[PDB]
Amino acid sequence: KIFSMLEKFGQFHWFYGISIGQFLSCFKRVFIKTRVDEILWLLYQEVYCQFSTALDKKFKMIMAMTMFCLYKFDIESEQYKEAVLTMIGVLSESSDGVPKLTNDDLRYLWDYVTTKSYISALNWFKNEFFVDEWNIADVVANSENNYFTMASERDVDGTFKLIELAKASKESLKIIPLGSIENLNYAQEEISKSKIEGGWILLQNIQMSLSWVKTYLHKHVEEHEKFKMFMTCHLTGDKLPAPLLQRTDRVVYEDIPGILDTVKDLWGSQGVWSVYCTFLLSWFHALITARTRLVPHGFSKKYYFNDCDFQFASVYLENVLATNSTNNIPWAQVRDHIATIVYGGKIDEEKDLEVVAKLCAHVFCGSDNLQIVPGVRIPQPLLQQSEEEERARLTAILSNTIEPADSLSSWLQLPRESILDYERLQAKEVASSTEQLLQE
Amino acid sequence: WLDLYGILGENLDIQNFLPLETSKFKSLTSEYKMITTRAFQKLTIDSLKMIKSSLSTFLERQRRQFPRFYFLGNDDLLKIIGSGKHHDQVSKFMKKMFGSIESIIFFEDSITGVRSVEGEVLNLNEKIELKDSIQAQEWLNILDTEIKLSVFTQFRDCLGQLKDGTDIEVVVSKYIFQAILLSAQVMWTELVEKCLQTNEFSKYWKEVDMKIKGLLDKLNKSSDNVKKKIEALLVEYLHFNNVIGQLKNCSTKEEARLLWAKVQKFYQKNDTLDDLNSVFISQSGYLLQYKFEYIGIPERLIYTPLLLVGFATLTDSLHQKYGGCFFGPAGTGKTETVKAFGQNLGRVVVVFNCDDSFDYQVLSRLLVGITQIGAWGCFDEFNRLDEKVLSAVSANIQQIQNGLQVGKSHITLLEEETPLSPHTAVFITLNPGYNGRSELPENLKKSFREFSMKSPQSGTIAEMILQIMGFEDSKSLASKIVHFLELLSSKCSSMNHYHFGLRTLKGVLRNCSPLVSEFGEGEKTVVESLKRVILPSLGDTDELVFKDELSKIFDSNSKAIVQCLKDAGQRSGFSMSEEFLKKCMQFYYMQKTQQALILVGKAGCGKTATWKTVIDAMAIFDGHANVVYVIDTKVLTKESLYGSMLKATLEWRDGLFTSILRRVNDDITGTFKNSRIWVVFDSDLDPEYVEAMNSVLDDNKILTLPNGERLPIPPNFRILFETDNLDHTTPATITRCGLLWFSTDVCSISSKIDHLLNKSYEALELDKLKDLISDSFDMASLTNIFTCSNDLVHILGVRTFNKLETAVQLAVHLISSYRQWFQNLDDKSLKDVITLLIKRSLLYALAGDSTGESQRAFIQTINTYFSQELSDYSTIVILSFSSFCSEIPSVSLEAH
Ligand SMILES: Nc1ncnc2c1ncn2[C@@H]1O[C@H](COP(=O)(O)OP(=O)(O)OP(=O)(O)O)[C@@H](O)[C@H]1O
Ligand SMILES: Nc1ncnc2c1ncn2[C@@H]1O[C@H](COP(=O)(O)OP(=O)(O)O)[C@@H](O)[C@H]1O
Ligand SMILES: [Mg+2]
Repeated sequence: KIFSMLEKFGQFHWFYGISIGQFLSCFKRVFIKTRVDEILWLLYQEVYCQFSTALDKKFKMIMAMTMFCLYKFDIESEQYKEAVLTMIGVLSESSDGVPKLTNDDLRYLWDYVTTKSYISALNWFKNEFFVDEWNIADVVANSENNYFTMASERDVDGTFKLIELAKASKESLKIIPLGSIENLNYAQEEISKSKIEGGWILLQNIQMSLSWVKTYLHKHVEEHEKFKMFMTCHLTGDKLPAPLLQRTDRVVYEDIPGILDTVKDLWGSQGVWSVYCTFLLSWFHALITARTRLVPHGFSKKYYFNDCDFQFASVYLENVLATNSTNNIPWAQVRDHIATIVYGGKIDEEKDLEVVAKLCAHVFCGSDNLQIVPGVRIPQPLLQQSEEEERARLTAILSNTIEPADSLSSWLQLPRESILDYERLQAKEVASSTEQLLQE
Repeated sequence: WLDLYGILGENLDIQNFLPLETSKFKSLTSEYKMITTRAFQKLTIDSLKMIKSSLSTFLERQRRQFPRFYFLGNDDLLKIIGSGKHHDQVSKFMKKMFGSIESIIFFEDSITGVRSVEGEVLNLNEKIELKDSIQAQEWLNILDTEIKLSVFTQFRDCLGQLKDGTDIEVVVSKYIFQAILLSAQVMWTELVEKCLQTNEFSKYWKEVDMKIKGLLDKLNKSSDNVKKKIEALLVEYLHFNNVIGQLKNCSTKEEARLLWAKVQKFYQKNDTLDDLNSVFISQSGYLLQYKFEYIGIPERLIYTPLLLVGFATLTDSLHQKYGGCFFGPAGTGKTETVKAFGQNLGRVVVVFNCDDSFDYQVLSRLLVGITQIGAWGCFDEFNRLDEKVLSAVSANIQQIQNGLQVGKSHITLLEEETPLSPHTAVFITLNPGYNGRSELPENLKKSFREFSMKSPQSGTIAEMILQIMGFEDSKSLASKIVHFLELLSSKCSSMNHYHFGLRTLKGVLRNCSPLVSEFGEGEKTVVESLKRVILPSLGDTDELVFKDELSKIFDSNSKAIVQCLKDAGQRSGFSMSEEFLKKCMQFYYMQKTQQALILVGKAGCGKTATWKTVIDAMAIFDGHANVVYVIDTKVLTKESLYGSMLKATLEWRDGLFTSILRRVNDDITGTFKNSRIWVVFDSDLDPEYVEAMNSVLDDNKILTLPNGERLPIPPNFRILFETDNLDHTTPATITRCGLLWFSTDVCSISSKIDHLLNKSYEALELDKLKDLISDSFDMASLTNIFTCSNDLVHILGVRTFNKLETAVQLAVHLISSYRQWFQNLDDKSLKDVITLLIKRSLLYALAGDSTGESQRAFIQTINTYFSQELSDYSTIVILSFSSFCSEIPSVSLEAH
């Protein structure tokens, strides 16, 4: 049943294809890592953790919900199945009807869907059933295969993630972008040298030398422990060969949907005032990237805030704190530079410049009692602490934060009805796809 | 052979590098000497071309010796290396290597100084001793160092003199513009910091206002060099006054400090023993180093807020050795902003016009050329590159950035280890959202810092430029100009070629510059400039809209050129109607200042008839000879139009336009000095073909070839575009060229008939035959016949205006053919015969592309509207009118 679901996913998108060998390797990993139910549960956890990284966010939610539905429909009774199906239908706007009350998580999902919190309703299945997730590092560290393919849409790149992974693994990457015959020859020689000697190698934009990919890469993957290969392709680009894709581990790189999750990621990726400014910049970057995806209401277009803007803003903050040692930090200067130069260079519409200026004024106001979100307050550092103490205090005040269900409106300071429409449309798409998938 | 003898046949200890090439050169020299002796008493060119292959590595090593040779062609490199005793060959390529130097001043086997493009003379500190033993690269390197030291010395002298307390009005007459500019900027930032230490700004504001007024007064009585220098210092001093006034109006100290931090500050180190690294430029907390490279007196830009924010983001990108990226619509100030940033940083920014022909090898060779020099490279129109090349060169660009950031001495690109100068940087100015342009990959976009300049500040530019021109009322006039442009953009028909942005305002100002001598610096001048710039590009109703809004917002002889046009048209047989003369006026006025022109109208509307006669009349008026190179753009291939890189030996082959530009630049025979050169592109305006000339058409006036060659555009070299529709053309190639829209045909039906007639007669008693043919013609019935011909069904729809040709040639050829039997018949019979011949010509020219029933209807209507009657089968035999049935021969085919 799971293999049929994954085959349907591969029917939807060429990158989502599934090979029986990969599924059987996952089944073997289930044993490498009331009994038969336990093996079935471990199988579900492993297949989710392995093949979720090869799907984007909407397909992640679709597959998580359909696996939860399959497991819980086989395990629980028919009334449970009817209640879950009615909740999916009212999420899909196909069958409007209250569920039959029995357990405990059922009322949690009912409260999530009655309060029109569609994102929480979609992620409830992930939060309830599955208890593990994998990033690129986990995929690389838990794969017998030495060939990897990473896919993302246009105007986003995960090369910096691979560079960070190689730095953390004490390896060497030879970034060889594709598109010209000289790069192809260099890639051939580097592949031979890295097979004989070792070291990682990344080919960039492999959808742009498709003939070479179809002949040389196909024959090479067809036929040293410290040798790994990475290839980056676009989800909206031209179709890659199926035999090449099925022989490589597939990863979809995409920005973290959460706000607090993005704050924690940017915080873990990194005197006291430098740490404070880094915390404020990470919060600002997470907030602006969360607001960016709201195309018509949060902004006026689709923008792309990435690690380069964070690096440039952090360097500017460090330089400002370095050349202004009199503790009279020019917060207005920082606000203007971050809103106009670093994060405002991409902004083309003046009203989006105004909203990013408002965000910078809210974040970098330079107040002792700053309330960046309705729940968490960030007090300014004292003059008797240390860098490690400030790091620990900011991490602790980050850990106590609990992201609410209505955090796409309250945290971004937006009208509630636009968020209602966006979440409703996304949940309708996800639930309609899941309904069309489950009946067959 | 002279180049070969210079490189190898004359210099000693230079033939020991390549012994096989040495033997080949010796054999070629012996053969050439034998041929010359035989001549004085094909195969050689083939042998020379064969031995050019062994010279490629030698030329590459020579370019490695002096990195500025990368901007020169192989033939130019041969010329510069070979001429080791003449020493005047090197002065010809100063603009190609440096950019702001046109020649070298030589005095008795020594180098006294260099001269800028505009004519400024820079005197070197120490005269360079030149001997026959030394070769080009060593003294060129020491000349570059001497130029940098001379710029620093004049800067220091001017700064010390200004610190002594004297006014700038006596100092501007002593040193070059760059020295005065940098010293004035250092003084301004020092004095503004002193004022910001206190809270008083009115005193220095009044002092700066008095300085500006004194400069404006001194401009009226100065020479051209001094006038240009005073204009540029006035731009800088207006920026100074704007910043000081903005600081004075500030409410509190913190916002004043923020405003001062947002603007460029020109400090100077007072402890460094290195002279060339003593000046650093500060903005937004970052610091960048002045290079003291010669700039000359460029066309300085007005310091708009957008310009300052662009400077800030360029500094932000370059602080981490990242690339600077500018994107937005056409004519918004991206390339000029990059060039102004370079000029403020004391170096000439080398701009490259990207193209589909720039493959990975070409772009990487340009990258190693600019990294070895240390020059600032601007890659104009980065979207025009193929996406595969964009992905491929990402590794090279990232390697350049990493080497700059980590201070690596060498970087390896194109399979060679070359030095990496720390002064280099890369800039790109792309135009997203346009058809025919690729999209940059994100791995390449993360290597550049992009900034948006969708909307510039036209009002400030217009106000400051008009004030500099010497206009009594500048603020109100600039506001009126910008408001008129906005109403013209809003209240006109929304068809694609109407663009009223910054480029047309700049054209209006440039056209208003030269007629103030006889119209005066007032409102008549600006309204006349607005007419001369905008009216040719407007239609019929939009012309009335232009007149209405011009009268609403603006309350307020050329006899010789009209006579020249009339004489040229009389020679060419054209008719000077109101529309034709109006179009010729518009073309002449808009070509007087704009160098690239587009002619758009219906097919056969009269574009060629317009520009040909205007060119002839200008040749009459000025006395200058004219050369025209009419090229059909889409007939040729892009590689056949600009040039192709031969992959067999990595050598360059010129195209057609490149060949013409090189032929006019070389000036071998000296007959192109005092001539106007026209290159007409009489085909469709393909973005791929034309946008490769973006740097050619704008104020850069340079042709950036793939192999690094930089051919300048002479001021008398003008480009004409002849087409019908601008459907696929981008606004990038529309705003750069003055557009002459043809709303209707410039010729009446009878005037075109007469022109075709007398052209045919000139192509051939004869006067009597011409008079009788014209008497047979009757315009009163001809117009009705032409009007009735429009109701017929025509395949391959051709306008009746275009069918007069075929009728005229048929009639004239019939009369010429039958002229043999035209001396033995009465006048009435001759008139009837010519009438029948002209009637059948009109039939087969107007309804000849229609069905048989339509042809019968048309012969009926031409009989009713005319005279000997012509039937469907009427004919003339040898001269009696008859039918077809008496002409059919008996045919009895055999079996086989
Ligand atoms: N002022 C004029 N007086 C007489 N005849 C004229 C005049 N202007 C144009 N014509 C006639 O118009 C005809 C077509 O004009 P012209 O040769 O300028 O076409 P064009 O603009 O180059 O058109 P296309 O784009 O179709 O090639 C000419 O052959 C000429 O006989
Ligand atoms: N302060 C200014 N900023 C921008 N452009 C200016 C300014 N002053 C004058 N100009 C003129 O406006 C024109 C704008 O061209 P530009 O937009 O730089 O070309 P591109 O479209 O290739 O970037 C230039 O020709 C320049 O001469
Ligand atoms: Mg440009």
